[PDB]
This record gives sequence, C-alpha cells and structure tokens, in this order.
Amino acid sequence: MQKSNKINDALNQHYKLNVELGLVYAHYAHVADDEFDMPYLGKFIQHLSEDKLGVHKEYISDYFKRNGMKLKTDVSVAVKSIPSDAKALIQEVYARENEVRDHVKAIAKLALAEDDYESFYFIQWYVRDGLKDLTEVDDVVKLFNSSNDKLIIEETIKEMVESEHEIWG
Amino acid sequence: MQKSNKINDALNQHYKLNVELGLVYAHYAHVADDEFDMPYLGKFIQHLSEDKLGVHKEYISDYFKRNGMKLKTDVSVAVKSIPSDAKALIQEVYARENEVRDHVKAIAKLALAEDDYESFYFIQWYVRDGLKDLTEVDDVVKLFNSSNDKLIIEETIKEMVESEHEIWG
Amino acid sequence: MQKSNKINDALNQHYKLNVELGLVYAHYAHVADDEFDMPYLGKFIQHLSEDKLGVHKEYISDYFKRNGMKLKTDVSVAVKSIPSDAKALIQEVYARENEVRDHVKAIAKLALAEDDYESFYFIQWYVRDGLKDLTEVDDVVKLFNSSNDKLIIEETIKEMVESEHEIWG
Amino acid sequence: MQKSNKINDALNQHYKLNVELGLVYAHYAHVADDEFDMPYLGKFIQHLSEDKLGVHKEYISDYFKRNGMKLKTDVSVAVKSIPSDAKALIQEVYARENEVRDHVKAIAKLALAEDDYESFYFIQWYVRDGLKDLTEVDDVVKLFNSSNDKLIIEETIKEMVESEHEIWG
Amino acid sequence: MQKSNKINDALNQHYKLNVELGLVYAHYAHVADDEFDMPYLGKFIQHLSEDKLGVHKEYISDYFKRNGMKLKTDVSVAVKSIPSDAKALIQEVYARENEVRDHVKAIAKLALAEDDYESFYFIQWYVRDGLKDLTEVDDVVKLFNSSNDKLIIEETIKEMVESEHEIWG
Amino acid sequence: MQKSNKINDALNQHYKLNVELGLVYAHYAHVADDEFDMPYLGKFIQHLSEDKLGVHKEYISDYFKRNGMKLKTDVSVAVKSIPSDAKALIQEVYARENEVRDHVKAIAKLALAEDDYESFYFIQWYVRDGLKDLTEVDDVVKLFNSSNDKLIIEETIKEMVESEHEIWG
Ligand SMILES: [Fe+3]
Ligand SMILES: [Fe+3]
Ligand SMILES: [Fe+3]
Ligand SMILES: [Fe+3]
Ligand SMILES: [Fe+3]
Ligand SMILES: [Fe+3]
Ligand SMILES: [Fe+3]
Ligand SMILES: [Fe+3]
Ligand SMILES: [Fe+3]
Ligand SMILES: [Fe+3]
Ligand SMILES: [Fe+3]
Ligand SMILES: [Fe+3]
Ligand SMILES: [Fe+3]
Ligand SMILES: [Fe+3]
Ligand SMILES: [Fe+3]
Ligand SMILES: [Fe+3]
Ligand SMILES: [Fe+3]
Ligand SMILES: [Fe+3]
Ligand SMILES: [Fe+3]
Ligand SMILES: [Fe+3]
Ligand SMILES: [Fe+3]
Ligand SMILES: [Fe+3]
Ligand SMILES: [Fe+3]
Ligand SMILES: [Fe+3]
Ligand SMILES: [Fe+3]
Ligand SMILES: [Fe+3]
Ligand SMILES: [Fe+3]
Ligand SMILES: [Fe+3]
Ligand SMILES: [Fe+3]
Ligand SMILES: [Fe+3]
Ligand SMILES: [Fe+3]
Ligand SMILES: [Fe+3]
Ligand SMILES: [Fe+3]
Ligand SMILES: [Fe+3]
Ligand SMILES: [Fe+3]
Ligand SMILES: [Fe+3]
Ligand SMILES: [Fe+3]
Ligand SMILES: [Fe+3]
Ligand SMILES: [Fe+3]
Ligand SMILES: [Fe+3]
Ligand SMILES: [Fe+3]
Ligand SMILES: [Fe+3]
Ligand SMILES: [Fe+3]
Ligand SMILES: [Fe+3]
Ligand SMILES: [Fe+3]
Ligand SMILES: [Fe+3]
Ligand SMILES: [Fe+3]
Ligand SMILES: [Fe+3]
Ligand SMILES: [Fe+3]
Ligand SMILES: [Fe+3]
Ligand SMILES: [Fe+3]
Ligand SMILES: [Fe+3]
Ligand SMILES: [Fe+3]
Ligand SMILES: [Fe+3]
Ligand SMILES: [Fe+3]
Ligand SMILES: [Fe+3]
Ligand SMILES: [Fe+3]
Ligand SMILES: [Fe+3]
Ligand SMILES: [Fe+3]
Ligand SMILES: [Fe+3]
Repeated sequence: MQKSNKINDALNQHYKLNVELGLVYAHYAHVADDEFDMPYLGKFIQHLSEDKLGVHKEYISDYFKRNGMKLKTDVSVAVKSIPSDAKALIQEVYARENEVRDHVKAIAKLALAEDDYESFYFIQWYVRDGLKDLTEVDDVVKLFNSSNDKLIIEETIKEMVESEHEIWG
Repeated sequence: MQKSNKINDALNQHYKLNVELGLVYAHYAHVADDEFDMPYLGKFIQHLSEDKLGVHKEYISDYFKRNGMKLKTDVSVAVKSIPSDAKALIQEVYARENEVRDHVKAIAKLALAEDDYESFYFIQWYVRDGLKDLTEVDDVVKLFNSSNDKLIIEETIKEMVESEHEIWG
Repeated sequence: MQKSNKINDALNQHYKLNVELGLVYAHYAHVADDEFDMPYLGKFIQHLSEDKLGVHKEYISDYFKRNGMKLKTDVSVAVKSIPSDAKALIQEVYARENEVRDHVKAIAKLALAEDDYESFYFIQWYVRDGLKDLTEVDDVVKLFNSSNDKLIIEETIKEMVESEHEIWG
Repeated sequence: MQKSNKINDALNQHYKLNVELGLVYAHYAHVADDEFDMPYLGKFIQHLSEDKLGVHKEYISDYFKRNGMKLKTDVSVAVKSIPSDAKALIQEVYARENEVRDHVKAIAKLALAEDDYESFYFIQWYVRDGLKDLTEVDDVVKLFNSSNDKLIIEETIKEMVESEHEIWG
Repeated sequence: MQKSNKINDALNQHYKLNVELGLVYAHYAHVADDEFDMPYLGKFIQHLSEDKLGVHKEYISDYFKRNGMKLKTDVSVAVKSIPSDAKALIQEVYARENEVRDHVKAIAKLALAEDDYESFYFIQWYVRDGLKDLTEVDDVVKLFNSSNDKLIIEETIKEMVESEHEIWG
Repeated sequence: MQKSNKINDALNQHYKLNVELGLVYAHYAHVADDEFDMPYLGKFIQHLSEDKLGVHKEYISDYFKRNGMKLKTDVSVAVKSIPSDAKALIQEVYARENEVRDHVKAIAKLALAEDDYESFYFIQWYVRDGLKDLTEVDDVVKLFNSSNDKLIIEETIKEMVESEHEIWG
C-alpha cells in the first residue's frame, strides 16, 4: 500500500494553490470593501478566502497523516496589481476558480492512472467543490451584468450570504 | 474547462428518457388503479412517475446551468398498448428500469473516456439510483409471484409506501 | 349515466396541453436562470411547470377513473426557439395562459351543451385556475414595464414566491 | 445488465475475509483483556470485530440481492498462535487492515476494468473504510510507542472509544 | 478452584457451534429474502444469526476470562446445499435449534458430574435460551402449515419481529 | 488626520508576520500529530495557526479600511527543517511568540513617537495578546520538563484545549 509520489506532489501543489489563493482573496476582499465601497462583495470574497485557507488545505494535510505522504509548506504570493473595478475583481476570482477545476481534474486523472483509489475517492470532494465554488462565484458575476447600480448589486449579494444541493453540496 | 459535447448529448438523451418514462408511468399508474383495481400499485407507480419527472430531470438541468451545456427539450411518447394485467404491468416497469441502469452505465463509461470527472461525479447519483429504483420495483414484482390474491398484494404494497440504505439511498 | 365522448376527447386534449405546457415551462425556467441570469423568474416559471404537470393533469386522470372516461397519453413537444429576452419570455408564458382560458371556456360550453353537469362542475376548478394563473403571470409581466433593472425586478419576483383569494384561489 | 462473475468472486472473497477477520479480532479482543490485562484495548478490538462481522458483510450480502450475484459462505479460520504482547497484538491488527486496503483496491480496479459502475460505486464505501479503519487502528499503535505504562495507554484508549470526518467517515 | 478441562472443552465446542450456526443463518437469511422472496423471514433468521454470533459467544468468552479457561477459535463451515423452499428452510433452522438444546443438556449434566457449580449456574442461561430460541423458531414453522400464501405468512412474521416471558426470557 | 507611513509599513510588516507564522504553525501542527504522535499538541498548535491567520490579520486589514492605510500582501515562507522532537517543536513556537512581543513593542513605541494615538490604541490589543499567546505556549513547554511520558503530557494538553483573564484576555 505504498503511497504514490506523483499524487503526493500534485496534492502538495494543490495545497500550495489553496493557501495562496486564500491569501489573494483576503486581499481582494479588503479592496472590494475599501476602495470599491462594496462590503458585501468583500464578505463574499472573505468567506471564499477562509474556505481556501481552511478545509481545502486541512483535508490534504489530514489525508497525508493517514497514508504516509509528506506535507510541504512552500508559499510565495504577492498581490502586485489590483483589478480596475469590482466587476473585473469578481471576474478575476472566477478565472482562478475555473483553473481550480482544471487542476483537480488532472489529479483525478492521475489517481486513476496510478490505481490510487483512495486518492481518487479523496479527490471527489475537490471535484465536487470545484463546480460548487465556481457556481457561487458565477452567481455574483452575473449581478454585474444585470445592474449598473452598485447598491442594488450589494443588496443582492447580502441576501446571498444570509444550504447544500443534493449533489454539489 | 470546455464542456464535452458527447456528454452533453448523452445527458440530454437521459433527460428525455426520464421525462418520457415519467409520462408512461403516470399512465400505468392510472391503469393500475382504474382498470386493474389496484390503487396502491397505482400510488407506487405514481411516485415513480414523479421521481422521473422531478429530480431525475432537475439535476440534469441544474448541472447544465453550472457547466455551459445546453438543454434540449424534444419529447415524443404515446402509450399505445397497455400490458394485459398488473403482474405484466409492473414487470414492464422493471424492464424499463433495467434499461435505465444500462444507459447510465454508458454515461459513466463515456465520462471516464472523456476525462470529465465532474460528469463522472454527477452521474454517481444516477449510477446509485438505477439500482435503488430497480430494487423498489423488484420488491413489488416479487409480490405477484407470492400471492394469487390481489387484495393481499395490495395490502403489502400499502405498507411499502408508508428510509435510505447507507449506500444505495 | 353514460360518459360523453365529446367531453372525453376535450379533456384528453386538455390533459395533453397541460403536460406539454409543463415541459415547455420547465425549459423556459432553465433559460430564465441560465441565459437570462434571472433565477427567481426561473423559480416562478418552474412552479408554474410543476403546477401544469401536477394537479392540472392529476385531476383529469382522477376524474376519468370515477366516470369511465379513458385516458390517452400522446405527447409531442419540442422547444425549438427561445424568446429573445426575459420580458419576451414571460410575455410568451402569458400568451399560452391566455389560451388556457380559451380552451377551458370551450370545455364548459360543451358540458352545458351535453347536459354533463358533473363535467361542468369539474371544469369550474379549471375555469377559476385559468384566471388565477393568468393573474400571477401578469403580475410578473408588469414588472418588466416598471423597471429597466433586472436585479430590481428579480428582488420583486422573490417576494412574490415567498395565499388564496376567496373567489379565485 | 448481466452481473460480472469476476466481481462476484472477488466480493465473495471479500465477504469471507471480513467474516474471518471478525472472528480473529473477537479472539484478539479476549486475549487483550484476559492475558494482557488491557480491557479497553479489548473493547477497541471487539468493536472492530463487530464492524467486520456486521456491515462489512451485510452490504455485500445486500448488494448481491439487488444485482443477481450469488452469495457463498465458505469459512475456515483457526487462531493457532497469539502475538507475544499487546503492542505486537495491535501491530498485527494493523497489518491485516493494511491488507484490507490492498484487497479493496484490486476490487475497484477490477470494476473499472469490467465497466461495472454499480460495483465501482458500491466499493467506494470499502475504499473509504479501508483508510478509516486503518487510521483508528494506527491511533492505538502510536500509544505503545508513546508510553511504557499500560495503564496510561489503557486510559487513553478508553477516551478513544467514548464522530465522522467529512470525507473518511 | 481449578477449572475443569472437560467443561473447558465442551464450552469451546459450544462456542464454535454458535459461531458456525450464526454464519449458516446469515446465509439462510440472505436466501430467504433473495431467492424465496420472503424478506421478513430473512429478518427473523438474521436476528437469530446475530443472537448466535453475539451474546451466545460473548458470554462464553466472558466466562473464560473470569475462571482461567482458555478460549479456542477453530471454525470451519461451508453452506454447500440450500433447502428447497422456505418451509424446509425454517424447518432446518428448527432442527439445528433442537440440537442446541441437546448440547446444552450435556453441558449441564457434565457440570453437575464435575461439581462445577459456577459452570452449572452459567449454563442455566443456555438451558433457558435453548427452549426460548426453539419456541420462536417454532412459531414461524407453524405459519407454513397454516397458510399457502407466502404474503399472508410474511405479514404475520413482520408482526412477530415488531418481550420476555417471566421464566423463559 | 493624515495617516503615518511609518506605522503603515510596520503594520504591513506585522500583517505579513502573522500570515507567515500562521502557515508555519499549520505545518508544525501536522508534524506534531503525524510524526511525533501528539495529536493534542497538534490541536493546540493548529488553534494558534488559525489565531494568527484570523483576527491577528483581520484587525490590521480592518484598521486600514478605516484610516486610509494601504494593505500589502507579500508572502514568502518555506518550512525547510523541522525541529527534532516535540519539546523542541513547542520550544520553537515559544521563540517565535517571544519575537512577536518584541515586534509589537516597537510598534507601540513608534505610534507614541508619531503621535498616532489611534494606532497606539489599536496596538494595545497586540500588546496584550503578545503576552497571552506567549503564556499559553509556555504552559505547554512546561509540560515537557514535568513528564517523560508523552501520553501523560498529551492528556494534560487535551484538558488545556477543553476563558479570559480580566487583564490579559
Ligand atoms: Fe493544484
Ligand atoms: Fe465595512
Ligand atoms: Fe461556502
Ligand atoms: Fe506527515
Ligand atoms: Fe467599483
Ligand atoms: Fe489502469
Ligand atoms: Fe470550496
Ligand atoms: Fe431593494
Ligand atoms: Fe432585504
Ligand atoms: Fe430581507
Ligand atoms: Fe438515456
Ligand atoms: Fe382510488
Ligand atoms: Fe422514491
Ligand atoms: Fe443552459
Ligand atoms: Fe389485474
Ligand atoms: Fe484516459
Ligand atoms: Fe429514482
Ligand atoms: Fe392482512
Ligand atoms: Fe393485515
Ligand atoms: Fe396493515
Ligand atoms: Fe399496520
Ligand atoms: Fe385543451
Ligand atoms: Fe441558481
Ligand atoms: Fe401556484
Ligand atoms: Fe381509465
Ligand atoms: Fe434578459
Ligand atoms: Fe340544454
Ligand atoms: Fe394553475
Ligand atoms: Fe430591498
Ligand atoms: Fe427583501
Ligand atoms: Fe424582506
Ligand atoms: Fe478480499
Ligand atoms: Fe473486564
Ligand atoms: Fe467504528
Ligand atoms: Fe442471492
Ligand atoms: Fe502485554
Ligand atoms: Fe474501459
Ligand atoms: Fe470498518
Ligand atoms: Fe491520567
Ligand atoms: Fe479521563
Ligand atoms: Fe474524562
Ligand atoms: Fe456444543
Ligand atoms: Fe429487501
Ligand atoms: Fe431474540
Ligand atoms: Fe483467556
Ligand atoms: Fe419458497
Ligand atoms: Fe456428585
Ligand atoms: Fe438465543
Ligand atoms: Fe399489520
Ligand atoms: Fe399493525
Ligand atoms: Fe512585525
Ligand atoms: Fe488524529
Ligand atoms: Fe486562543
Ligand atoms: Fe485599503
Ligand atoms: Fe517526539
Ligand atoms: Fe511626543
Ligand atoms: Fe493571539
Ligand atoms: Fe486522567
Ligand atoms: Fe481527563
Ligand atoms: Fe476530565
């Protein structure tokens, strides 16, 4: 039952990606409230930051304790330019979540190639959460194409942050 | 993360199959009560009709909203002959549920072939429900080989419609 | 007390109309959320879909069991073009509900002509629901002529889906 | 939808393995309390015995009823030597649980090779439980390398037997 | 207070008998539901399986811890032919329970011959349970001579599995 | 009321320090459980990780929104060697917390030098928490000099994680 190093590397890559995204979203959340005057967009993006820096990384760390994989902490991230407006800000979040889906797809494919069925099982959470997170983010993007009034949008976002689909969680 | 057209077509096929089955079962339910004098068989088959026309189709439609697949509504179904008796009626329902299992198997196989792990994830509900639905239907078929008394059978069916296995739901 | 074949045919026609409308509205609901970014319009139209495919058809089927009329299931419907925008989408729903009112009027007229007072009684539900459904749909159409802001409209629709008039139900 | 004989054989093999493990653990539990003076280690290993002889075998039997596979009961097991001490005893349990993981891996691999997606679905419980059970057993092994005092260890085990991870159950 | 080896051997024999019966009944329970279409007969026989594999063996193991007797686990059982019908199936269970009564009788007789009053005390549970278990099994056998309708019988069995006589438990 | 750039820089430095410490402690927590077999030490250090990555950074970000200071996210941290044992691990945590106290001292001194009384006010939380956090960490270090038994220590840590001093919180 010897652990796959290929899977170990990919999952450490995914760990690093969730830590670094989490830190970028913490910054985007600050900017959404502060410079863009959209504190509810900030709270939405702050919850996403805490999701990435919480269970997304905790499950990988927990998974490693169980199977002998080694955890690596190597983290480099700098927020050097901000998107120009809130619409572009949430559009940026969307692009990164879309890449999350691509990365976890590669992990599932690898686990099947490695006959690592425990790792294929484990990744199903991330396969599901990739679409869930993307959908939540997409729900906000749509608002910026439905109203020119940032207070209208803000009020809608607040109802969104104040439930689990049977399949997608 | 570009959506698979092969999967899009198969899942629209599966959508159409659940709508049309749902309409056939609505009719079989009417016949079970009306002509066959078995209103509890009718209620069992009516619940199956509402299952097919409800979540079985709603999840596909919901899945498409999330990933960019397009929904197609093209529906042709006519109930042109009725099975001759209730035993043959529920035996017919069984045959169609057995084909449900075959169709969702092809969808899972395709998703792996396409490296569409979100679609493989999504189909697991249908992989599981194929056996669940078949088992519930099989529970009724067995009654018609255990008693010659339609009122005995009817009473057993009523207890069946008045719970979730850990694995099969 | 021999059942009217004219009434039997009209009521099977009405059954087919409610199944097919129900399937068209299921599609319109998907489009309202997905392409038009109006998930509450979608929920309104989805509830209308489940109304048409539920009691509107169940009462006819139930009525037939009681009086000897035969149920026919013959269903052909394809959603081949979508209205161009949400206003046109809900305007389309309105046009179809207006035809519902015309069809049930013809059924009441026929029942009186046939001295089928049980069928005149039974149709009173549909006479009443024709106006009820049309009014609910009209309440939404009016929103699209009162605001240019789809998020404003969406918020109003949500309060509408979150009561029974003494006469019109 | 004809059931796979290869899968049928493997799953009967797995059934036999869970019955026989269950009987070996029942014995190890007795020895842990009686000869090793560690009644809480006994209760931990007794719960593992009842797990193996309960749902681990019941799900396979239940799965067979649903799909047409045949159940085989052929059981030979004799506990002919006992490990020399409690540390070696729980280390032995660990080795057997590690082989459980290897056996269920082969079953998942086979189901994909057979395009038996219902059997791949069904085995996911066992894929997950292989790691869960191994982790619980590993939690105890670690105690024997952290203390030389069997009463210290025993007290820790008792808190362990007096919760479900989101992924691993 | 030196423990009797004759009693030790007989009680290890009885332990082995309860494990092996338990495994045979687990199989008979599966067959009752699956092939004979009698899931309530299955639940009755499954409860009997868990009784034999539970307290019937746990008390012997517990008794040994207290008095110095050694536990032996040596188990060989294969279900190589199934009775032809449900009546014969439950009739078979009856025959085996009748032999349980004969075996525990020999154990009580031995304990008196050995002046092992703790073992005579301990066996009184098994003396009592031999008749209890036989009576419960006999209650089901009688059903197969009172009705030709397996659904009638099944309904009666279900009320039987959904209380303790003052003497026989 | 023009914001101090010196204070802005120091507080961005402190922000970066709390993010990076938080990530180092997340790793140390994993190692404490996994390699050192001390899951309660892990939970203690994991809570410290979430403290540093939570309110310690959120208050700085919140403070900046209020006064016009700019937030900078620039994060580089790699866990390249692990301390050799748990005692050294928690001793390392202690050393870093002791430097926290030194850094916040410099911030208070600067705020008085700048006549930034809002920043002197704001830092009082961090002045207080520097000692609080150090005391909690010191409570654990002491355990490693009071017992040679890692299970004894582990049990004490668990009571520690299962209250607010009037002055130090
Ligand atoms: Fe990644
Ligand atoms: Fe604010
Ligand atoms: Fe969330
Ligand atoms: Fe590790
Ligand atoms: Fe803006
Ligand atoms: Fe392979
Ligand atoms: Fe997430
Ligand atoms: Fe408003
Ligand atoms: Fe509001
Ligand atoms: Fe509100
Ligand atoms: Fe299909
Ligand atoms: Fe009825
Ligand atoms: Fe159901
Ligand atoms: Fe769409
Ligand atoms: Fe019939
Ligand atoms: Fe491939
Ligand atoms: Fe279903
Ligand atoms: Fe009855
Ligand atoms: Fe009854
Ligand atoms: Fe009843
Ligand atoms: Fe009842
Ligand atoms: Fe009509
Ligand atoms: Fe939505
Ligand atoms: Fe309504
Ligand atoms: Fe009829
Ligand atoms: Fe629109
Ligand atoms: Fe007239
Ligand atoms: Fe209506
Ligand atoms: Fe409002
Ligand atoms: Fe409101
Ligand atoms: Fe409100
Ligand atoms: Fe096996
Ligand atoms: Fe004890
Ligand atoms: Fe357990
Ligand atoms: Fe079977
Ligand atoms: Fe020992
Ligand atoms: Fe293949
Ligand atoms: Fe288990
Ligand atoms: Fe203690
Ligand atoms: Fe305690
Ligand atoms: Fe306690
Ligand atoms: Fe015996
Ligand atoms: Fe069953
Ligand atoms: Fe009992
Ligand atoms: Fe012993
Ligand atoms: Fe039979
Ligand atoms: Fe004597
Ligand atoms: Fe018993
Ligand atoms: Fe009853
Ligand atoms: Fe009753
Ligand atoms: Fe600092
Ligand atoms: Fe742990
Ligand atoms: Fe704290
Ligand atoms: Fe700012
Ligand atoms: Fe250590
Ligand atoms: Fe001064
Ligand atoms: Fe703190
Ligand atoms: Fe204690
Ligand atoms: Fe305690
Ligand atoms: Fe305590």
